[PDB]
Amino acid sequence: NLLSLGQDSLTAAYLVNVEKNCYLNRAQMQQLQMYCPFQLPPPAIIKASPSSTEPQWTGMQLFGMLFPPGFDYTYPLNNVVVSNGELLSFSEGSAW
Amino acid sequence: SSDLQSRKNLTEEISYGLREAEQVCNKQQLMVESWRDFLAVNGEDKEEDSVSDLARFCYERQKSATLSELAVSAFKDAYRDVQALAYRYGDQSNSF
Amino acid sequence: TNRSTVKISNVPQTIVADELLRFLELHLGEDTVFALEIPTTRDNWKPRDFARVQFTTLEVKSRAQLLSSQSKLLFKTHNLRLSEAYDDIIPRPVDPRKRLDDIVLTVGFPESDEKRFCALEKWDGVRCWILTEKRRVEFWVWESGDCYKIEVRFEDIIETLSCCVNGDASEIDAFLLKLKYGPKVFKRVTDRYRFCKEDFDFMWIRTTDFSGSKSIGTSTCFCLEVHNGSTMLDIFSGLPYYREDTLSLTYVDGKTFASAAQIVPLLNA
Amino acid sequence: SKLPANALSVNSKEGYFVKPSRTNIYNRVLSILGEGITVGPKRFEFLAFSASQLRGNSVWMFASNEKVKAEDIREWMGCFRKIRSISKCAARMGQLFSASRQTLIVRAQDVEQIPDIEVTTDGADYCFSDGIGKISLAFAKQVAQKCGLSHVPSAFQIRYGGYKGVIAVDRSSFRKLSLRDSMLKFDSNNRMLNVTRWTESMPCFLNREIICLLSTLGIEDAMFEAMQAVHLSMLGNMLEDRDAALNVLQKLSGENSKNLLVKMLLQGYAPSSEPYLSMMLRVHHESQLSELKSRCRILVPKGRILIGCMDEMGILEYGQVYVRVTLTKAELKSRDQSYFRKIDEETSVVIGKVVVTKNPCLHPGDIRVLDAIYEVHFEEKGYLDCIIFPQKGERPHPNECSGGDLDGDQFFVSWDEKIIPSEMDPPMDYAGSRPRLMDHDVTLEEIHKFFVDYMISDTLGVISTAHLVHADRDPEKARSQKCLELANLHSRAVDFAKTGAPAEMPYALKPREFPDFLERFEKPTYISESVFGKLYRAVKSSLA
Amino acid sequence: IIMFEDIFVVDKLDPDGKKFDKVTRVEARSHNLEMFMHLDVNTEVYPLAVGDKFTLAMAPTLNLDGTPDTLADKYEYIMHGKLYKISEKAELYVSFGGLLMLLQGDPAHISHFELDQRLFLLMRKL
Repeated sequence: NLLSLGQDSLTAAYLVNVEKNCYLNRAQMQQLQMYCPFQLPPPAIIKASPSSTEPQWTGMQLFGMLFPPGFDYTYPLNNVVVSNGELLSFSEGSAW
Repeated sequence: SSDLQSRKNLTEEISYGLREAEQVCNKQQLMVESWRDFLAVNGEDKEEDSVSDLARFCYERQKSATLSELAVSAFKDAYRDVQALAYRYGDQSNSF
Repeated sequence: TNRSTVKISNVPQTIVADELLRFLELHLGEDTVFALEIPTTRDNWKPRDFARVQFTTLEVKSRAQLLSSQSKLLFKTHNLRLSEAYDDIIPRPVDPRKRLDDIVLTVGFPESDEKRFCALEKWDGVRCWILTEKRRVEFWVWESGDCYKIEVRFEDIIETLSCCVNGDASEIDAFLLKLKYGPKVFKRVTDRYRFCKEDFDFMWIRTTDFSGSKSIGTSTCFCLEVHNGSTMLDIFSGLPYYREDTLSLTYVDGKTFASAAQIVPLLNA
Repeated sequence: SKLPANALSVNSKEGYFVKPSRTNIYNRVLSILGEGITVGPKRFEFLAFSASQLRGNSVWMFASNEKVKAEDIREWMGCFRKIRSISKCAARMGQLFSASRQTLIVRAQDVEQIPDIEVTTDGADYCFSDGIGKISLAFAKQVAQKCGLSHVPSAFQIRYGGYKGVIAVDRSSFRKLSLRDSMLKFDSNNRMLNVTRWTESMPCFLNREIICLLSTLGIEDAMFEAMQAVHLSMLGNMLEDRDAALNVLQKLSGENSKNLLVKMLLQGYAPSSEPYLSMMLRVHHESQLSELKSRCRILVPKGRILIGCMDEMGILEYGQVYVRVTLTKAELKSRDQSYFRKIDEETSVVIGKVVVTKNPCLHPGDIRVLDAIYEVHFEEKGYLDCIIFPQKGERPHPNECSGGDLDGDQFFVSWDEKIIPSEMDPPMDYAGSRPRLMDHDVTLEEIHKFFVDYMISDTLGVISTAHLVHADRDPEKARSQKCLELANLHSRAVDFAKTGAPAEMPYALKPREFPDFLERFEKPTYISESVFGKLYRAVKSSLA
Repeated sequence: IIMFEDIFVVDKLDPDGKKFDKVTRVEARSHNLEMFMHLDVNTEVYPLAVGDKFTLAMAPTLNLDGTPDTLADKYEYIMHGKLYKISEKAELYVSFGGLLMLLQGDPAHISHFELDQRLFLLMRKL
């Protein structure tokens, strides 16, 4: 490919997919959904604490709204599996 | 570094690593046809001569090109381990 | 429970032995850590992920294990996990009673048919350690600066006897160790990650007899001149084939039998 | 006990390279060897050491006397200044110390110089005649008179005047004695004849390495399990049955041996009576059980252990040999077999597939299937208790047998039919290390240095254990490069007694684990699921 | 409605840290059923120490008697994910939005799970 993500988008994607400990709430996820062309995935995080309402979204699902539903991607080196347009696994490497 | 003690430990470790790399380069400088008698498995009484002559190795290296190439290759090989210490002494939140 | 050294699973790579020692002394009792060693892949600038710590008392080891099982040990956001080790850092008995310091060691043999003993060479201020787990007894003798280690196993001795040196039958001030084989002789030869609480930065290599008159090579018995001990009999009762009888001895001047030749135990022609 | 490697020449890193440091025990041993041991009005001096004593740290010492001194005996044995190798000179000086029977004296007037045969294929020097010889019938009759031997063997190991090798009989001899070229080790001033071993037709045994190397060609575990089961069944029945005792004694130790217990076994009272014999049988059974527990030793009645020689015929090709052995009780009871030919009442020929194996074997390529054939011309020569090797071929049979020689070494033969000969593997290279030759004669000091250094880096006994452990752990044994490296190291260690080439055992090759069937109780024990583990479990169940 | 439910006891933690600010993978062994489990959990919001005992439940839907795609009041660590790999002692690979889970047990214990289906994860530390 001739066009890459760039010097900033690459770092942002690495931060999104690496931390895995910061959860985005409904308001921020809906605000970020405006730029993404695809729909909103299920929250996948109903309760993170005994007294925590407002179920949140994981960071890796935010990056999952950038792929078509019919697109499947597998990268064994970084253990990256994309099924039905959803990012399933990722460990490290940032090579893909 | 997390605090001053970690910084001092890192500085000492870097100094020892540089000393070890210099020793490795000095050892690698002996892989020439002139030291075939010394490198053989026999009885040589000039073992202390090759160690005490620390200021002559740099002068000999700076005069020859093949010796300089061997020295820089050995230094890079021994300095990769030194560079690897950043992941041990660096936090996950480090921007660099 | 056989040993006292405990292997820590994970420790931070940026720490030094002094920091871990201070943390252990803060959480546990004061000065309750004897030896602390952190293995290094390189010579002196690349420690490994684990470390081995030796405790003075088994009670301290049990308390440390209990604390580790409850995850109450947190040193630089790392949970220290404690596991048993394979070998001790220093071969030192846990029981302080078995440690004998500044005692008189002499060698000889049953020269006379009666209850008489002959002394060839006498050493003073020697260190005696009894290792029940290793089934061996270590004797540290300092001669001309460098110290020597005399190792006697339980199979080396055949009978254990107790005697006295003050001349009182009731008191016990000596112990006889009849040797069937010869004792092993060692010699001492000549830091950031090794505390060790002492000067144990050396190695032991086997050597020949260090005595000028070679009294060790011609002596089949060892005598331990020690002070009277109320509970010393219980400690000495652990040696195999112990006799519960009281025996008296007298010193015989046998300094004449001294051979400077390589073959010591042969008679003079 | 044996001196540990850490007690002599402890390694220490001084400078850029690690250099071993000699301990005080090294200097003490050197001083003892040099000055000597003084006992009373005598002073013993170093004469030499045999090959067996070299592996056991033993040496002969002789007290110098006014009549004959140590140097007098040394020069009387021979002149060793021609040998420039430290190890070779010691081996040649110590080889003349084996037990032997004195015979007649033959002068140096009638000695032949028959040329040998050499074949060079694929750039490799392969010599068929390493220590083979030729003997006449009259010489055999003369040498068998003083040993009280009735039957005349076709081959017997002999050494005299520095020569060493096995000689074979022939029907076209010229005179009493003959000799070849590749047999002179050193020049000697005497030519006394003596014989150590003539013939031993003992039943064959299966050691651990044989089963280890034969477990990959296709042999299943059911065969060995059934063989062990029948062996233990016949061993347990030997107590209360006198019939089995004689059969076992005639098929375990000695094909034709006369003894008080053997005679009474055939005709005797009940096992309950005669305590002198019953307790001996019980202790023999206990010894057999202990030996089986310590190591695997399968009693196979259809195989023998005999030496091999060659005949000056040149008819047999590469892969054709002759097998002939005596008839035991089992063979005499039923001599009708497909692969067994009743050539004579006492001697029976074999036409089955016979393989050749030795005691030390660590390479899968040693298994060489040989087809035995029957020829009238071969039988006319009258060969007994000796397998016949062809003169011509691409490579000699001893070379494929771990690079051996015809020096009277024993060979394992078996006319079995249930083995799998489909798989064949090439043997390993038999080329040794380059010999080391000095520029000066031996001053009786470098030999002492070599003798003392033999203890250091002597890893002969651990390579076999490591190979067995690796074979038991890793499946598809004797196929990976680790087994090949271990076999090469074992061969080099065996060659260490001949040439000064240390084995150099790597640290990473140590097993650090041992199976159940070992005496290393202190070392960690792991449950083995191989054929050896199954056999050991079966033995344990039978004992319990 | 609950397919799998058993008591689990943690054995060890992958980071073995308290304030690492990173997702922690736990190794818990089931009682009775003796099924090994891998799970990525956030210690900062849901603390979990070694030796603690917690229950685990899996249901296709949180509703009562159908309505796939009211158990919220019972548990406290509900998650949602899908099963993508079932090939193995069979094991399951369920990712809860990138948080991988490895439930290795017995073939008979895990038999009513289909491939590419949505399932929940109910947890409670007693």
